[PDB]
Amino acid sequence: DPEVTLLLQCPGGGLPQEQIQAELSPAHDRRPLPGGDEAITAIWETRLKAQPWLFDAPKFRLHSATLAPIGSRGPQLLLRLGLTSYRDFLGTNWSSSAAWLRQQGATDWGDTQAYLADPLGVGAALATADDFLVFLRRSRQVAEAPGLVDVPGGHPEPQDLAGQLVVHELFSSVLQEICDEVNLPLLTLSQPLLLGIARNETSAGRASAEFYVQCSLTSEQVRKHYLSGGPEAHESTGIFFVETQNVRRLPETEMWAELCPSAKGAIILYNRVQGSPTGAALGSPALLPPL
Ligand SMILES: Cc1ccc(CNc2cccc(C(=O)O)c2)s1
Repeated sequence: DPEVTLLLQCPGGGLPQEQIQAELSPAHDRRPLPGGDEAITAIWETRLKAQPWLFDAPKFRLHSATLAPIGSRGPQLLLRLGLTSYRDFLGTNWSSSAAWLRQQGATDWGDTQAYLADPLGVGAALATADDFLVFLRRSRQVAEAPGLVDVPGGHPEPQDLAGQLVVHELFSSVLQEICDEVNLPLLTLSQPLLLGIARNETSAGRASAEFYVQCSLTSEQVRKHYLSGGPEAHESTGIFFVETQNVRRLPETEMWAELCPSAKGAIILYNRVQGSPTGAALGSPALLPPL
């Protein structure tokens, strides 16, 4: 799958909030463009003169992540984070010259991302009480991946000693996105586990943190909540469910061609980190069928 690469796969079935450290530093920001940040300002001004109701918003930037030696005690992951914006995204990753900026970054900084906003996304593998994952159909009128299948998530907005607060807002924001889009009560959801980080090679390498969340409702009760909001309660245009049994081979189905890259990352990491049984009991051939 050329349109998604794994930057990180978490150990132990995924990491809770308490085993993650963040470092939020202006050293983790995008570098100023070789010819000045004027190019981003020009693209923004042009866009507002066609859509004057658009507004900017701050975003987190992923610079890098380091995993501890496996089986160790203490914090297991460090996230190195800066700040970016929707405006900087439109002028870099979403720019037609995005591939030229990646080449210039390799040359100048030995880093394909050095000149890119790279806003951090979040997505969820959301499992029901009756063992399904939750999918959403994207509107055909949106800018990115129109009409494709997605999972719940989005792009959290800011606001280890400021670090711990940053880690809490990331985990809080995946739950809030599930409540806003799927119309579920907060109290039907587990604390999320981080499965890993996935890069969207169709959006110049920007990264999404991918999480596992369990709901205490069945698929049928999840569907009821989603629909009972009506058309204005959600950006998506439909909800559907796949048994966890059948998620194992999803990359061999006709659905795979309709999944947006960030939802591909969520399913690949769910299959590696929550599936793939390591032990003699869940490993047995009747429970884990060959081929
Ligand atoms: C900071 C974000 C990363 C990706 C986002 C999704 N929305 C989007 C994508 C591509 C163009 C546009 C537009 O408004 O042109 C919107 S939001």
